[PDB]
Amino acid sequence: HMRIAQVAPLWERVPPAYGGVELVVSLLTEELVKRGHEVTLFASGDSMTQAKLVSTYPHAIRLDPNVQEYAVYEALQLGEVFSRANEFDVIHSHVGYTALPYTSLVKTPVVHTLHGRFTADNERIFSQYRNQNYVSISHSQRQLRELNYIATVYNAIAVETHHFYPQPSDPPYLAFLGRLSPEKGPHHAIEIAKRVGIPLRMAGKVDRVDRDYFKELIEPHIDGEFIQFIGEADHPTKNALLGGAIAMLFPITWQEPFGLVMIESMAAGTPVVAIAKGAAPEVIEHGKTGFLCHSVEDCVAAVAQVPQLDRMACRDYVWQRFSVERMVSEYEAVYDTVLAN
Amino acid sequence: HMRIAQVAPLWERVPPAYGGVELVVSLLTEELVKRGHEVTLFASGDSMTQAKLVSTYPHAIRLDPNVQEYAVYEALQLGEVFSRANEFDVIHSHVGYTALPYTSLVKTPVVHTLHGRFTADNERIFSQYRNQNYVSISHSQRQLRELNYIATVYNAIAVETHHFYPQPSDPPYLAFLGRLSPEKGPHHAIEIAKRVGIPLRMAGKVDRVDRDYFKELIEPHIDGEFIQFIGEADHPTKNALLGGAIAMLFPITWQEPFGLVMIESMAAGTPVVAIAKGAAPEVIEHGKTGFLCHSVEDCVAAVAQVPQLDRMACRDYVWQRFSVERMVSEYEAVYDTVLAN
Ligand SMILES: O=c1ccn([C@@H]2O[C@H](COP(=O)(O)OP(=O)(O)O)[C@@H](O)[C@H]2O)c(=O)[nH]1
Ligand SMILES: O=c1ccn([C@@H]2O[C@H](COP(=O)(O)OP(=O)(O)O)[C@@H](O)[C@H]2O)c(=O)[nH]1
Repeated sequence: HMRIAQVAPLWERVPPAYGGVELVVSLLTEELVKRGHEVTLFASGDSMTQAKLVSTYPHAIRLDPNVQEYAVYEALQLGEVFSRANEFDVIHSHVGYTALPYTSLVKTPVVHTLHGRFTADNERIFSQYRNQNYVSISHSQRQLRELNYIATVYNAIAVETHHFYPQPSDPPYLAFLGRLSPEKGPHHAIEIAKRVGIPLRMAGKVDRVDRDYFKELIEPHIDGEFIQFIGEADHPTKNALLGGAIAMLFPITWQEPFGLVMIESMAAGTPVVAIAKGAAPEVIEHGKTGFLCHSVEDCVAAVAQVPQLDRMACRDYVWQRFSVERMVSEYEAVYDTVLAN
Repeated sequence: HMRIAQVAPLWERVPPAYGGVELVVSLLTEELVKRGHEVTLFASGDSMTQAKLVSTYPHAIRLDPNVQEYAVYEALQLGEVFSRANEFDVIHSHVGYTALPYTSLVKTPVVHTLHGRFTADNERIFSQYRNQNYVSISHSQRQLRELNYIATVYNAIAVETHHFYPQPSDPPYLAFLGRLSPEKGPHHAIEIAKRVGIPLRMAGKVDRVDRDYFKELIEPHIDGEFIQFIGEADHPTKNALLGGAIAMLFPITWQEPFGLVMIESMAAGTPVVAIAKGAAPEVIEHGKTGFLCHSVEDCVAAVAQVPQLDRMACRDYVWQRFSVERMVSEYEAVYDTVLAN
């Protein structure tokens, strides 16, 4: 019954392979349409949606090599969004802090879903716009506390679009799936697999800022066989990568906002061995769907106990707690509260 | 008799050493205050101004190591400027395309000085906002054609604050002054000085991105005595550098928007050997204040015929075309035209 704008990042298509945010914007957008709202989606032109697509460039920016200046396109899109404020009852921003100053200039209310970590720089602008409507994606993300949080709304995935692997592959292997940043601890993953004796199949994006970290600290240990790299996985690849593993290693070293790869692994039937930072304690059910750990050697021990976990319970777990219909109903509750203020 | 906002980039102080845009904004601002206008400067908090300073962070960002997210402070500053839009008769913006969509959300008219080069990427946003008030800083910069160009206002310097050097230093040397980027061609400047056999005395800034370029193509040549660097120079230093040389080399491989170092050299008495790209043909009068060349070896030959040029005429020329009085009077004409529409 409402007019809703969905403002998606433009890096990835609303996504073929890497890209958490645009995946969540997609599932939210399509479900809001099925529920009878009038939705406009602001994303790349290749985006697939039953909503009205407003696009400022025909291709997602990252995997296009003819485009580089991201900020040009963020400004175009912010332009197309807020020059149309009166066409919507609620504006759902997923693009982060650049949307904050526009919001004080139109009268249509705006919901900001926090998709990244709070930093020493970005706390400065968030604190300045502390009264705008925020949704966190985990309780641990909220490191400000000073902001007007409307709710925590946990992320979700389309569980049914992940094949379920009742039993891991043979020959046995461990999976790493994520961007090759020090924040995701893939250096720790090679450690863990070498220590415990089970090969590792890694996968993920390597982008500039991290190219030094890769070339120096990952590249020399991939030598095929025990450490295989694969290199950035699309949906069917990563489903088979995770489902086939006995455990997905998640040795993060940073205040992880949510960690969608954890719920994607459990949906395939594969529990997660994670370092207990950021949102991992909220997502993993220690002893049931994986193990919360505080060191590499905690992780190595957890891998030795994973065979005793029920793989089918890991999938059930994501249906209960991280399903799409829950997330969209919680966002619909946020829109109601915002609109009634 | 006008309330005028000046919105400066935040990378440099409105500038101790490197910084072209922020120097020009400074000169425009201070003079607009003397002519009686009521000016607000939006710049870093260490900026020195007789206008009202509204700052979003106490120090310039490039040489601050506790700041790593320029967009945060940019988005903050655009917020401060346009939320106060009706405190001003006109907003003079120097921060590029990120102000274009804001301009559609306020009634107060905006003037954009274009300080950079058109790219395949930024033409997409300027084209979307072609009816806005643009000032180009050279004629060769105007590569779009479809835009509402109010005027060309060439940049200026405070000629009097530059010591004039009637004779170059003996033994001779050549000068380079600029950021150590491929666009500025300091690799060419080294080549030219080696073929010519006069020593090079360089100076400038290495932002990262140019870091591998400096290490591979510049660093190996500066080790010796014949090339000298003393990196990143303040005003007394750069003046003495330029004034001492027989000629400043300006071997650009870019569509240079303007090129302040050329008028800074000419003011000290030093003519310019320049590659005839971007704004170079408009700023240099070939055969009088320098030479326009098409190649490296062109510059080698032209260095030989530099002593025939009249050093006082180089300073006369900057007073005649690139003085501050000219530039501010021309900018007031632009405010007048914008308000009358
Ligand atoms: O090679 C890869 C690496 C990652 N992803 C996906 O991109 C998202 C990563 O988001 P996540 O929440 O795990 O962490 P983030 O990178 O956003 O901090 C997940 O859907 C991954 O399945 C992918 O498709 N291919
Ligand atoms: O070590 C340096 C290098 C450059 N500059 C100044 O930085 C400005 C650069 O402006 P220009 O148009 O020449 O180059 P760009 O703005 O395109 O970087 C000029 O005032 C230079 O005098 C400086 O003070 N010190």
